[PDB]
Amino acid sequence: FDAIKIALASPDMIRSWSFGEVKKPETINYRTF
Amino acid sequence: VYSYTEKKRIRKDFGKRPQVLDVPYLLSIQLDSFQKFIEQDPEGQYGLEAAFRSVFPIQSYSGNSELQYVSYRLGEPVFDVQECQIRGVTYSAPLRVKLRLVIKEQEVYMGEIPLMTDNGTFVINGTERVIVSQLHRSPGVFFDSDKGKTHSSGKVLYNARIIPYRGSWLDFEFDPKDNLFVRIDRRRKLPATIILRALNYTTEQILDLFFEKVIFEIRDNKLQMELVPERLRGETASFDIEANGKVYVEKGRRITARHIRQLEKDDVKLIEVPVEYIAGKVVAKDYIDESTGELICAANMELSLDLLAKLSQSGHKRIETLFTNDLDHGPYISETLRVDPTNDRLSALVEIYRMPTREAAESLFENLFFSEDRYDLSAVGRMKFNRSLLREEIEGSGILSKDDIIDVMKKLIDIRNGKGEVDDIDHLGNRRIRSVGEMAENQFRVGLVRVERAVKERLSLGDLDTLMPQDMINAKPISAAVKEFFGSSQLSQFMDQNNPLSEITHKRRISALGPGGLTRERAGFEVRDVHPTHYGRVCPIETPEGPNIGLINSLSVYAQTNEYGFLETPYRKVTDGVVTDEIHYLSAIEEGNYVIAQANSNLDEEGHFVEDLVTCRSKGESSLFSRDQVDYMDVSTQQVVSVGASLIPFLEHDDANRALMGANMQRQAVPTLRADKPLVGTGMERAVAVDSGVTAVAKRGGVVQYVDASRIVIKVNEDEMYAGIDIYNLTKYTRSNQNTCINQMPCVSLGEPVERGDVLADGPSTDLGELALGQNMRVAFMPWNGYNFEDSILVSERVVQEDRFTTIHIQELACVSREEITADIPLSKLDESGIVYIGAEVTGGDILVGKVTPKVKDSSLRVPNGVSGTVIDVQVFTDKRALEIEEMQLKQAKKDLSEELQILEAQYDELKHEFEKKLEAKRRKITQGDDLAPGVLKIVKVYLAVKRRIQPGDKMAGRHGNKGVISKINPIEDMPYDENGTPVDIVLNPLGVPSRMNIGQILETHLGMAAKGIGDKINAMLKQQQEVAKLREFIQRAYDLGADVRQKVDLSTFSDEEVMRLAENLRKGMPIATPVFDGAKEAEIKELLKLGDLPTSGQIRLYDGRTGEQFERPVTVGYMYMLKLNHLVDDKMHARSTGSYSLVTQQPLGGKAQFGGQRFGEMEVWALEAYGAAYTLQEMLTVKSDDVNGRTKMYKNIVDGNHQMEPGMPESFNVLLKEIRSLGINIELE
Amino acid sequence: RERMGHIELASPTAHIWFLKSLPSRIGLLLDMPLRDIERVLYFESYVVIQQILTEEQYLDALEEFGDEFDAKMGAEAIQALLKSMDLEQ
Amino acid sequence: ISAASFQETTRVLTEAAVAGKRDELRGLKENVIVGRLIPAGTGYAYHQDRMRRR
Amino acid sequence: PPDLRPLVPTSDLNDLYRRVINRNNRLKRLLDLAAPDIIVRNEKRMLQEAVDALLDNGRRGRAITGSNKRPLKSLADMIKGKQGRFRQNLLGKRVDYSGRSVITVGPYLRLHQCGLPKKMALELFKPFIYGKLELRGLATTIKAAKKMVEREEAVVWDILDEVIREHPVLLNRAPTLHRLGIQAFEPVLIEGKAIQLHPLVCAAYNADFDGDQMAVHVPLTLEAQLEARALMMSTNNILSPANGEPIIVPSQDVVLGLYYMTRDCVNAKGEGMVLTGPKEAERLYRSGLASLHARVKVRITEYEVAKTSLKDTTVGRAILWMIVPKGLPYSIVNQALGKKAISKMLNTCYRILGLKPTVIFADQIMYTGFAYAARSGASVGIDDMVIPEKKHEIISEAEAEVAEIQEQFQSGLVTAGERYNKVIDIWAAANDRVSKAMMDNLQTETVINRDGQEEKQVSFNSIYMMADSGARGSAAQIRQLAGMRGLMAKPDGSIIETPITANFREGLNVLQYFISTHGARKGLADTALKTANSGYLTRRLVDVAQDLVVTEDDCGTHEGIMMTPVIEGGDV
DNA sequence: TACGGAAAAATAACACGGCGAATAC
DNA sequence: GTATTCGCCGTGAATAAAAAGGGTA
RNA sequence: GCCUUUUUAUU
Ligand SMILES: [Mg+2]
Repeated sequence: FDAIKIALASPDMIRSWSFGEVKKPETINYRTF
Repeated sequence: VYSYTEKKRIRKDFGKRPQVLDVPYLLSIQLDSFQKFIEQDPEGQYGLEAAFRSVFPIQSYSGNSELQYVSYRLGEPVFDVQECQIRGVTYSAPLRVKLRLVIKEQEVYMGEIPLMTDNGTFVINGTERVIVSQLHRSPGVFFDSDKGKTHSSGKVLYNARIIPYRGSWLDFEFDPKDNLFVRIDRRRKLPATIILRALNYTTEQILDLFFEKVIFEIRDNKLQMELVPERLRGETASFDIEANGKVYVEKGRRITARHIRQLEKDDVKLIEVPVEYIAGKVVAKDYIDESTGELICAANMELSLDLLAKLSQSGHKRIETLFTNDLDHGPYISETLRVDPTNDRLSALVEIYRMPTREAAESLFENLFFSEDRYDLSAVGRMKFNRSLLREEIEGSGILSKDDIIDVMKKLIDIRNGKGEVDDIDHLGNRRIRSVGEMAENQFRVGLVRVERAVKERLSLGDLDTLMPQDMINAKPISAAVKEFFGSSQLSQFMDQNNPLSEITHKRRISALGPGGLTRERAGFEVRDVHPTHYGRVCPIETPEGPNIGLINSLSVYAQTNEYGFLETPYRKVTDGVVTDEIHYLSAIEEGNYVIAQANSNLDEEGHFVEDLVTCRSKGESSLFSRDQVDYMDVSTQQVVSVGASLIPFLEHDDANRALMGANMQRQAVPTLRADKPLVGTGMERAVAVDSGVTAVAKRGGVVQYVDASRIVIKVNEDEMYAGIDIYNLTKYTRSNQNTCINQMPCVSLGEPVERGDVLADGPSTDLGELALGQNMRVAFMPWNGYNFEDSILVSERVVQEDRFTTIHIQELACVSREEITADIPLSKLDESGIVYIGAEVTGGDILVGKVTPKVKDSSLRVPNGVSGTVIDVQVFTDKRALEIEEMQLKQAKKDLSEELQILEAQYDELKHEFEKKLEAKRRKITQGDDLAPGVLKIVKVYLAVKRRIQPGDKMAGRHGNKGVISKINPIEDMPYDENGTPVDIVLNPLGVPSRMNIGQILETHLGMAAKGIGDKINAMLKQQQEVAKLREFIQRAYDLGADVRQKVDLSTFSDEEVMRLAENLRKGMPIATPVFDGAKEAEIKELLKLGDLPTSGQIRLYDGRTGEQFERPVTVGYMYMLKLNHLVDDKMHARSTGSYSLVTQQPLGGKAQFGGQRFGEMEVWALEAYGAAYTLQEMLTVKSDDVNGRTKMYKNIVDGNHQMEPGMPESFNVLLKEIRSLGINIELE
Repeated sequence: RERMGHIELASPTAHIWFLKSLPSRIGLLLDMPLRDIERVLYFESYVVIQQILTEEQYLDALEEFGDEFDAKMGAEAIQALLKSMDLEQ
Repeated sequence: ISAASFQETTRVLTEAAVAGKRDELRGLKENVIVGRLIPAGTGYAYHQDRMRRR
Repeated sequence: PPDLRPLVPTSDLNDLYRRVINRNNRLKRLLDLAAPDIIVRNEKRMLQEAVDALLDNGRRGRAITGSNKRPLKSLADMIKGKQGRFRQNLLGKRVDYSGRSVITVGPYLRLHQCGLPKKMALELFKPFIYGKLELRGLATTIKAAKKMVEREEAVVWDILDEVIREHPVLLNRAPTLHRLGIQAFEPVLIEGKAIQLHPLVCAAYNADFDGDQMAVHVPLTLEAQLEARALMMSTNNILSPANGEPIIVPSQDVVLGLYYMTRDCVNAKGEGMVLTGPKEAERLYRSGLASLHARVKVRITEYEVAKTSLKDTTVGRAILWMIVPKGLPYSIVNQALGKKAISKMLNTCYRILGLKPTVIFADQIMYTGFAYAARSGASVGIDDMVIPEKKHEIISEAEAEVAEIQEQFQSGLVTAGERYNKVIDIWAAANDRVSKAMMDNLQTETVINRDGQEEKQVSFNSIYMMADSGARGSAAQIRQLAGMRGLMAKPDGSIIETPITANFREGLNVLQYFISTHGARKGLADTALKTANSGYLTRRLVDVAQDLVVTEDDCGTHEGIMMTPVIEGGDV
């Protein structure tokens, strides 16, 4: 790379970075890891 | 006249002036502050009863049920002191309170407080940690000022701070606009009208209370003003003031002070005044017309020609207004009345609510200052509230009353105009001490109001059918509020207990850090410096320089904590120029008023001063006063020094720049396995060991029957007994807090009688009651072929041979088994149980405790490299290793109780059966389930020790601050050697004395050369086996030198076998005590050098080691006291090539336990790019840490033999790339 | 370590870095200072889709100018106002 | 990148997102954070050949 | 990503992420059941506050705190400040193949060398051992090569000395507020786990051997090892980047060994004898028949070509001529050779002789200045300096001079401000009178009969040898040592009226040591607090000037500034 | 097995420049 | 329109060791 | 396998 461009995050650019959608507030299970 | 433990190693005091008062209890700010906290006193001033009587009785809102309180009781703890230091259980007895349910009593237990041992510390989680005192801001009125260029902008500023014990801070700050603004909790500043209008005060009631009132009278002219005799001081007017045809004040000219006294004899209450002088003033009074009732003028408005014409049609002859002046009465209060938006009472409370209804705004200000639960002032908080305002009494209510706000505003105008002085925060009277029992009173009261809000909600749904007090109060917030303060908090400091000097100085440590005090990194510059009011109370020497200097400072030897909290030191009262035997504790406020003379003054047999003009101080600065004008005198020469600074000899000869560095390193000396006494010390050295709890101090005196290193018994005498004998279990080779050994060796022989104040067994780094922080080596202040470019130390091989500085470090390797104890991995150090046995010589990198996971993979722990040594004991508690301690403590209980009962035998069946049931009572307290962390079944702790051998890299220094490390292990043949043959043990750089005024380390070296030379002659007279009477005359002649020694011992009182055993401790050298400012002079050491075979000169000629030639310049050899520090090279060396990386970012770890990845830092990137090291800086932050795809390709390249670096994408920047991409900011690479 | 995730919020949310900065990026676009641009965000005031009206002025606005203009609160009204204004205009 | 490491990362990153500010890989604090060759050493000769390539 | 906020057997960020998704899921639960307007405006505000607390902390209505009263770390708290990525994880990345231990003197090793420990450098060069084992064929794998290192047999150390024979190793102090904080070295294997940092670069590090524990680093690849030898080596770091004076200055001990040699004494052993050359003075002194300082005539051979003259040169200065290179002149050697004098001696060797005879010359200064300091015997003691007889009369006069000034204030002759400036006037004049009376008792005090008249010559006290040389003591530091320390300052800034009348040799008083700490603890609180300001000034100065790189050879502009030295003072 | 966030906390309360916002003249 | 004070906000060195704490019923 | 606070300590 030769340059780094910084701008505002588009609603389509944020979904382009993410491969999936998270719906659960709990991080992991309480019983097992 | 001397004790039994002092006859073996009697030490000569070199003090010219005798100490008329002995040293008090060093832990008086810790024990006696906490001793009043435990017992149930009837008064509620000091102790836990102040916390109970303030909360109780708990009365619910319309619940018609009250919770009455009568008494509280502390039972015995479930474990002793020795069990909590290895297990992890908090040393805390159950605290039970009797609570009465009235419109039914039970001694209900709510929470546990950590009890204080004889050492003065607490055991929370198996470690010895003690809360420390606080040099915070005292509750009361504080007048501050910031002159110069700090927030001045060309004008002086005066801010008045009223701070409580707890609640909301109240501040009254000025401005460059000259308007008093009130500040609450450092928020947006409000005008000073609405803070006075909230006290049910009208507009006219503010001006007459803060200003003077002048009377006016209407006549045939326009208006007349009554002259006030207290208003002409500093009054410049362009017109002339006349009175009945007599001209007193000239028009357009500044009058002198002659017209003030001339006007006082002819007081006239009426003069003539023009109409333009009154128009510049304010009226400050509302008036109501009699015809229609309309307001003529508003409140606080300036007069004019039209407003003065309305006074004739109104009909009032008397006009009540003020007088403006620039030096007498500041008009800044009247100018604030045009700044505030509102002037009503109800509309001012809603501004405090914004600081918006009417009921919530009224109840907020009543709960801010007028209520006793939120705002509170104790007897010390009202003492400073009354002393700063010059009130009559000192006792008062905790709330801010209606008359207390107007009294601080009168004093604010006095310090503005110059009538009153401004206070300072560095004054010791302005620094209250939140001690051990004072902070435990408040933090238990934090839990007492967390359960007060719990019962205010539970009593609403209660049926009140004679409810039990157990389910009313809950045990969770009362116990956790004490454990959060005594555990993870700013005041619960990690007490370092490698040597007993650090055990005592941590008790006498005054740390301003905390929730009530200011922190270290954000402190101002003025609080770090020492004020001249630190004389006798707080030492200026013991401050841990670095990030926190000035906030943490040690308390002095004779300083005591008052019941209020202010610091006092005892002074000798001088009556008619004669000092008396009694003492008087005076605080820092009474120090400035009294004329207290200095201790360093020659006194006669009666008590008079030999000089007409003696040195003295009044406000702390140096001055000169007579012997009759002084009021008090310092009781001893150890006033301004602490217990850590007093052990440094010749502190008058030592620099204050280096003694600040000297006593900080003295609080971290490691205990040597052989304790050699200081050859040059202080009389305080005998007092640190007898006051420390880690050194075994006998409670009852008498002869001994069985002296062992495990335990010592003492046959109690007929007068000391009340029966039986006492036992003292000595802690042998236990783990301290800093991974350092603690062992208690005995010092008395068999059949040796001791008194109550004597020592039966010296602690770690102690011998025969004298604190031995290090060892006296033959220090030669000379360079030797290098190795002394700086203040580092060149040491002998003799020091390595005879173990003169090798210490023991006992490290803890805990094993969390969430996980079987069996060591079935998919050795010789195990006893077929998975646990290492006692005494195995382990090596760094083997298995220690086997712990496999149920799946079978091995995920157990191992010993790190560099700490290879033997194991002291493996404490297994909650399977074959667990029952070994359970039978060892059973045999220890069968050795403690069987020895107790067999003494009183030489009826009998009842006295034998009562110890059998006490054995099973001690058995039940051991085999029971220990309280551990939830989730595990048992935890095993390995007390792994390692003999830290002296080597190049160990930090060693004296008590004066000769900071350095060991250069190399220089052999005994290479060191310089005197004419008698003995080589030096330490070769030291003599180039510190040009840098700092460190001649006191040479006064110790010259006195150590004299003390060893006398001890060499005693060793010479013992090898030749001379007479006992001729040996007595040499010791009697040796203890008689000096001008006027305060001991004046007599060897004729010592027995023939007593003086023969005296020379055994005198064989290694002569113990010599010298005070810090009443020390030996330059002529007294040269006179002491005339006694020995060595000459009078401090430097003597000697040959070189590797050369064999005599020096043309003689060097100063001697037995200077040196001590090994805690910073050792075995623990402060960490090397990592590859290891485990961090999980947040792909980077190495910190600490030697985490394999030791060295952090570069932002300061070292700029030093690397300064030379132009582009290929090295690109390696230093990518190949080492960031390039995960690169550091494995590099690790396959170095083992191949090719030193080639590839350019890669750093993943540490990809850590940064995801952090910005996790926000709403787009960032990409091109 | 490289793959990320996203959440679909029921209401739009204003960015706190662009809000509390000096100067405010949201405040300079809507030509408002810091004090009133946070009152509509934390649901104390309302803006139209400009002028700032409080909660007690919203009950009279629907019966007087309710058919001419529509007002909302929160960052949904901020996003609708930034969708209404143009960069070149 | 060089301005966000000094101070005001909550402010100067908002100043650069609303304004573009695509830096041309010049500066020493930037090349340290992005992790490549420094243009103030022998990497200046690498940067001299990099301008010859571009 | 989940590796960016990893769970551990509970973090400070994943619990903050639970505050946002709980608010995000509750707003999805309000849309399907047609929630009223009152409850959806409060739920959207706490949803907006959850994102306001996630992306930032400290800029909101109230900063969110944890359960243990600490402020919770947001996404902004882990990107800014010292705990952010920019300072802790992008500028402060931890470094593998790099250790840290205390530093030592190490006088036997050369300037380009230092001392690395045996078990420490084996743990730092652990893949370098594995590379040489697979090259020769002792262990041609990676598993059994780890067993050969951890067994510590005899064949591991012979492999190790080949790797560290000429490998550059970066010695690095943990505070580097200077360019010379990172210097490379070519270490040798020693015992003891401490590094032997060179004494000639000890003044360049600005860090004495006071037990300071500091880092160490190595370059792995060959393009980074040449950066350490050509730029970061201690051999070509003679001159400081700040000034024209060299940063390699003899500070305490090697200059003390040079100062005892370069001295002149009458009635010495072997006074007034001829010597064939400078090398014969080593024969003259090691046999012990002649002293180190004796007025003799030695033959020397000076270069720029060789000239020879018989000038007045003592025995100790004749040891220096075998140490200096050929082209170094004699006129810089003939003085007393103090620390301020030999700063130009190292500078003139860099100027006309070159760097190649400078490294051998600087190492042989350190070899001669250390070995002859053992033969010197320059020490500190109560018999070395002496309280002058004029000091007890000056203090008795100054205590009698403040008696009549105090009596004039009681009668009303002077004011409060005129009296306060007069006491400091008569004490600083007494402090300067006792400074010169103590100086002559250290300059021309001890005399020896040189077979005739008693002549006045320079005293051989070891305190004055450390004072005239300027090595570790200045003119004011020995003033505080043997004489009174003078006027001490108050914590606010004013001066104590009555200064310390006594001195450190016979000890101070209780109040005299207490007012001595009013400038000593104040100056140490000044030292420990300005390093937090100068450390912040170090970051503020580099971060604005890091963009400025030299890029052109010649531009062609004649614009510039006018240069004028300091003229406003009295002396230049 | 649930919600994570609010109001009270009988909270903790610094200092030297700086940038923008809300007033007096 | 022009300052002007102030609320809040940027910063307050660097580096090694130990301790608890890691949500509350 | 860690991380963050707090305390002690070092330069
Ligand atoms: Mg140092």
